[PDB]
Amino acid sequence: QSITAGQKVISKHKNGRFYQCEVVRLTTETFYEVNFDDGSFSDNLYPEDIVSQDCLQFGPPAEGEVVQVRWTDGQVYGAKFVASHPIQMYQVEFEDGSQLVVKRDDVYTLDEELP
Repeated sequence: QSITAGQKVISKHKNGRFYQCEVVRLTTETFYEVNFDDGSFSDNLYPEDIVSQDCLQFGPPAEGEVVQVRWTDGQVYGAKFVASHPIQMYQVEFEDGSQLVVKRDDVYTLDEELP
């Protein structure tokens, strides 16, 4: 059930197909959740996407605090900080040398059926 570093596993390569790969490191990804001024919700912002303050250096903003965020479209939107949640993830390396940082549910042991 538990996946550890150095373990050979099976996961989807960037080309979309499953291949054996090796977990080279267990990382911790911190995602920010915010409510945009129009009411829409985002649950996967990175600390760096907050452009109204420097979260990478001083931590997440306070609950409900007003912030500006740089969205995936390169634009800046006003919003309110909701919460922060660190997620344990897996950095995997395939035979060709490419790597990906994936979630637990995207990793499989050699003995289990796919998908």
